[PDB]
Amino acid sequence: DLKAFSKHIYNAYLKNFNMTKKKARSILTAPFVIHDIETLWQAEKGLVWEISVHVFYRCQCTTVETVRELTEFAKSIPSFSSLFLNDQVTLLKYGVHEAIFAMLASIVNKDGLLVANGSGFVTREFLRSLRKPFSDIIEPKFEFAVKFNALELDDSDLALFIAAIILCGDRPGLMNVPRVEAIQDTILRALEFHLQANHPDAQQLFPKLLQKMADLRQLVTEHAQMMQRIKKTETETSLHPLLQEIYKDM
Amino acid sequence: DLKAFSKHIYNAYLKNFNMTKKKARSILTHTAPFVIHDIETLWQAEKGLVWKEISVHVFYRCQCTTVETVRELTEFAKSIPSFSSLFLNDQVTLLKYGVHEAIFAMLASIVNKDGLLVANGSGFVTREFLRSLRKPFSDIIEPKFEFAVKFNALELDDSDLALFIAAIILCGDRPGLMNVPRVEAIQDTILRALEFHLQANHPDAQQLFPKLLQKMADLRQLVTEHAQMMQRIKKTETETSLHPLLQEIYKDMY
Ligand SMILES: CCCCCC/C=C\CCCCCCCCCC(=O)O
Ligand SMILES: CCCCCC/C=C\CCCCCCCCCC(=O)O
Ligand SMILES: CCCCCCCO[C@@H]1O[C@H](CO)[C@@H](O)[C@H](O)[C@H]1O
Ligand SMILES: CCCCCCCO[C@@H]1O[C@H](CO)[C@@H](O)[C@H](O)[C@H]1O
Repeated sequence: DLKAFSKHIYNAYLKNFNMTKKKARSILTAPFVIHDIETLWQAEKGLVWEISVHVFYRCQCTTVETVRELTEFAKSIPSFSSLFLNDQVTLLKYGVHEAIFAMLASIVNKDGLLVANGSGFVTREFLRSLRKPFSDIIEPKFEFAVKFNALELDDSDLALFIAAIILCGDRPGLMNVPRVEAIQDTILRALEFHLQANHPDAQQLFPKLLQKMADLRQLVTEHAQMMQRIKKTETETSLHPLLQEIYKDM
Repeated sequence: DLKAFSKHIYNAYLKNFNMTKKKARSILTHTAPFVIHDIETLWQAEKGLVWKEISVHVFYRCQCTTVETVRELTEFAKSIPSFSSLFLNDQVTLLKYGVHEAIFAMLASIVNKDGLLVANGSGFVTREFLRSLRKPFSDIIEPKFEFAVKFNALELDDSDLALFIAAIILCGDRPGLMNVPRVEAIQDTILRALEFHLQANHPDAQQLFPKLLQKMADLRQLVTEHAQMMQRIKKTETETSLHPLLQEIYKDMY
């Protein structure tokens, strides 16, 4: 039952992610605006929670929390938990940033992004104003997001999309390729069915989404090269140890 | 409470491992195990007596047994306090580098100078037969015997072995470990318990605890050497398959 499968994935998503596209979108039409050093200082003063590195550290804190939620979410995808633990780890290593950057779009518009559970809005112009390595780490994610948003997915669509992202059978070093592939196919048949039901007039949505998954893999490939490089060129700036593990040999 | 902690680890071990040293030792001296000592008796054993080229076939039975023990060790680990709260990548590193040390320590439980119990005590495979297989294979098996017979002279029981194996898995110095200080903290808790347990359980055995600490370094070297031999069978013996989980375990090991 593809409808039942769809609904359980969706409820797994609602359970594990507090900020949904529904909540984000309703807010995006009250949050404290962060657009310079001063407003950031204020935001950190209780209102919401060098400049470029500090923003980078805030970014790391948010993505590592999203990795945690994705790890708990994956446990609810049928058959994920029955994979050997080393296969679960490989799947998370390689999929968690593709999922993060897909879900980023839910909290973005052309002008900036919601932070701290909707309490703040950080403007894209401020992020463009940061020093060179950091500024162009962030901008490509905005570019992907505004385009992604034009597909007009909802949270029920996104739940299946992220599930399908995590269960990629072609991740480097996967042990049981055929089992992962089989579970992914189940999610995708569900996703195709759900898009028919949810988006009846949206011709071509499902191949569009499959192409978005390849786009995300290249977004993340390019992201990793940039993070890998900051690790060398930017001697003073720290990387969270879990992120260090994720980018290690990626 | 070092005594409560010990009991909980003991029970996690009873739960996850069917063959205990207790059960093994009473078998090694209900009906006797079928003796496997040549091609013919192995064939009979697999004809439902015990299970339901000779050197490679034995090697494949070895793989099947150790991968089953890996599975039991992974479940066992979940019950060691604080193991499950480690990030999943750290749990995987701990099992990767610890499962075979734990395996070869528990091997001693089912071994005597003459051979080893197989299939839940249904079978006894002689050491002479295993010495008789082709060079690479005979050479992987024999050092485990040498380790086990020495290990058995310490006269540990299942309650001792449970904390020992826990301590093995929570080794803070495994290559590529993320949260080193936290793994070290959990191990120290296990070792304190173990030290307490040996003094209660083996009051006369002074120096047992340092002896055990040295056995863990002995096992690390046993396994380093095992991995080197397994990695080489992969290259030279191209016709003989390696279970995909063991291939993952030995991948980039040393
Ligand atoms: C103050 C900034 C608000 C944080 C917004 C969300 C944070 C990160 C979203 C992804 C941005 C891409 C580059 C930054 C991510 C670096 C850390 C990582 O690689 O996980
Ligand atoms: C037919 C013979 C059955 C023997 C089964 C006993 C199980 C283990 C004792 C031998 C362990 C050492 C052999 C090398 C292990 C190969 C697979 C592995 O490395 O996990
Ligand atoms: C689940 C039982 C424990 C299995 C232990 C096997 C661990 O293998 C390791 O898995 C990692 C991905 O998870 C890879 O990054 C390493 O290259 C690989 O060697
Ligand atoms: C906690 C879920 C997310 C974890 C992502 C971290 C995965 O890192 C990988 O973990 C393996 C050990 O498990 C190592 O072999 C690899 O070298 C490392 O790159």
